[PDB]
Amino acid sequence: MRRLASPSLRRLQEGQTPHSMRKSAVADARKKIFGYACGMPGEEQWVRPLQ
Amino acid sequence: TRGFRWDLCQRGRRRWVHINYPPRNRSTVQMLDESHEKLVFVCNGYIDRLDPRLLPERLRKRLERNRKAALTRFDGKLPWGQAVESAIKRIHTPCLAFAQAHSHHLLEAFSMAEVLEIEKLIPEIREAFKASKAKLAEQEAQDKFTRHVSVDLVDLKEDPVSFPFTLK
Amino acid sequence: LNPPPIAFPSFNRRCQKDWLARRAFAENEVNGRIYKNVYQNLGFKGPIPILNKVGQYRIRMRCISGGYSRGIFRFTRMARMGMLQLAREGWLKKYGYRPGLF
Amino acid sequence: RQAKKQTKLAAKNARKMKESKGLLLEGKKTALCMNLMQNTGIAWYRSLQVCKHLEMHRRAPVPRVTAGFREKVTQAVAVVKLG
Amino acid sequence: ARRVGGIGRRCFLTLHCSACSFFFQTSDAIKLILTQQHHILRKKGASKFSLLPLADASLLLKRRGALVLRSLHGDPLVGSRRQRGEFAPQAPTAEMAKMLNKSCVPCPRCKREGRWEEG
Amino acid sequence: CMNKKNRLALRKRRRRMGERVSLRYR
RNA sequence: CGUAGCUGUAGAUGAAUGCUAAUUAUAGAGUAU
RNA sequence: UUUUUUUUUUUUUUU
RNA sequence: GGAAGCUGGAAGACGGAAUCGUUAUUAAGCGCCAGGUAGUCCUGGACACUGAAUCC
Repeated sequence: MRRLASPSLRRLQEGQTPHSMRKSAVADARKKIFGYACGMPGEEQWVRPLQ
Repeated sequence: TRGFRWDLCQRGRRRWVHINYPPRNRSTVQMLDESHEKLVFVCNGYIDRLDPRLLPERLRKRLERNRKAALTRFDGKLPWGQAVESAIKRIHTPCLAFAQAHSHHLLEAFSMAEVLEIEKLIPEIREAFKASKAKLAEQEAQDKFTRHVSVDLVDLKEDPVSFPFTLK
Repeated sequence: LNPPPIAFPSFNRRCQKDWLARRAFAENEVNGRIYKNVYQNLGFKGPIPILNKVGQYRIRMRCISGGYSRGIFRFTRMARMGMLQLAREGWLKKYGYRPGLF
Repeated sequence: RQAKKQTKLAAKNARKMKESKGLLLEGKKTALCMNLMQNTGIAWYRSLQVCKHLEMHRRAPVPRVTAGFREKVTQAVAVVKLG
Repeated sequence: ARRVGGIGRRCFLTLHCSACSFFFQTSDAIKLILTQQHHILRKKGASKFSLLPLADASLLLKRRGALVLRSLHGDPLVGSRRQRGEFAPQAPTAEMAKMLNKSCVPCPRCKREGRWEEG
Repeated sequence: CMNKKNRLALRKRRRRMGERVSLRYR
C-alpha cells in the first residue's frame, strides 16, 4: 500500500493481472465505438442486405 | 431434368392397417359437399401384425437386439417376408376411411369393432362438449393480447426543434 | 412494314407470372430470415417448404421487349433483337454509345 | 479376349497362397518402404506410416530377418490398417 | 522454386503466442482444445458432458477419430469457383484467435492463461 | 475444374498461402 | 503466375486418376451403396 | 553499401 | 452438382498410310479472370509470357 501503491496491492488480491485486464479496457472501448457482432450463432441473417 | 424432392420415393408413417387405395367395388359417396373436406366412404380392411415368438434361434437373436434397444435399427423390423411369412397372421375385416375432397389423400382408417364402440359412448362423449364451452370465455380474454408491437412514439407529434418550447 | 413500338410490350402470360413472384417474395422477405434464425440457435438443420413458392430463386431473367427467358443481360435487359432495334433507332447516342469501335 | 479375365483371376488367388505371413519382407526394390507397398491395402501413405514406428531412415535397406523383428513389424501393421 | 508461401513467404495459417516461443497451424488447434477438455470444464464450475469420449488420446488416431477432426475443420482456404480476382480468401486466424483466447486453454510449452495472438 | 489444368491450379494456389497439399497424382 | 535458373531423390520397363461405407461447401430441398 | 542488402518478372494509375 | 483423403491389376507404347489448314509477336505450349443476378462445364467471348522453321 504505502502511499502510491495503494490501488496496486488491492487489485492483486482481487485477481487482477498486468496482462489480462490491460486488453479488457481496449475491448470495452472498441465494442462501444464499433458494432457488437462477435461471431455469435444466428447473427449471419442480419448482415445480409435486403433484396 | 431430375426430380424435385426425394421424400416421395420413401415410405412414410405406418398406417397400422393396410388398405388398397384404388377401389374396385366401392359404392357411391353421399353428402359431404358444403364442408368440402374429409369425405366419408366405405372400403375393405386388412389387419396385419407380427409376433416374434415362432422365429428360429438364428434370426430371433438379431431381431430382438434391434427392436428392444436404446434406438431403432433398420426400422426395428426385418426385410420383406421372404421366409418369415409363415409366422405372419392376418385377418380380413371390413373397415372405412376418409379422403380429402380436392387433394384426394388418405387420412386414416378405423376397425369395425371400434366403430360400434363409438355409438355406445355417444351419451358419454356428448356431455364432454359442455365442459369445453365453460372455458371458451376465460380463454378469450387471455388469447386476445397475444400480439407484441413496438411502443408508439409519435403521440400526434410536435415540431420540437427549439421553438416550440414556450407553447408546451 | 412497321417496326414495333418499343415502349409497350405485347401480351404474354408467362412474362406477367414472373413479376407476380417478385411481389410475394418482397413481403415474405422478412419471414425468410426468421426461419433461419430459429434453426441456427437450436442447432438443427431442417427444410423450409414454405420458401418453395415464395423463394428468391423462383424468379429468373426475362426480356422486357419480349417474353423469352433466355439471352437477357443485367446491363441491357434485352434480347438479341431488342438491343439491335433500340440501337438502330437513335436512342443510345445521348448515353455515350459510339458504334465505330469494334 | 474374354479368357484374359479368367487367366488373370489366378493372380488374385496366388496372393491368398502367399498370405498367412506377418509381412512379405522379400521384394524387388532395395528400399524397405517401397517393398512394403507390394502388400494389399497399403500404398504410398500407409507405407510411410508403418516405418514411423520402426525408427529408421526412409530409404533404409531391409535388415536381416529375425524372429523378434517380425512381431514388432506385424503389430504395427494392424494399428495402421485400422485407420 | 516450389516453396511454400510464394515469393513473399506468406503465412495465413499460423498463430503466434505472446509468451514463450511456439507456433502451430490451425489443424492442431482443434486437437489441443479437445484433449485439454478437463481443465476447461472445471474452470466454468449429460448434454453438457457430450465430448468426454473424444478426450481419449488413442481414439483420435483411429478411423472414427480421424473423421471427427476433419468434420470441424471445414478447410476455409477452399471456396467457390467464382471467388476469383479481388474476391480472394483472407487469413481465418481472426476467428480462431478469439476462441483460443476466450476458452483459456493452456499452452503446451508453459502452463499459462490466454496469451495467444494473430501471427 | 474438370481437366488437369484448372484442377491443379487450386492446389498450387493454396501452396502459396501457407499450406502444404500433397500434389502427387492430378 | 506457369514451364524458371539453381538443387535432392529411382540415368521411372511400374505414374494411366475412373470405380467407391463417406466427408468439405452453396441452396428451402441434391437423398440411398 | 568493408556496421549496405541477404533478392525472379504481369495485362489502369505518380496528371 | 463441384472438389478432397484413403484404397488402386479398366483393357493404352497401335501407327511413320490417311483426312482436317497456318498470309510470323502467325503456329506450338503454359498461366489469370469478366458475364452468365445461390452452387453449376473440357465450348464461345477476352488479356498476358517463352516463342522455332520452310521453296509459300
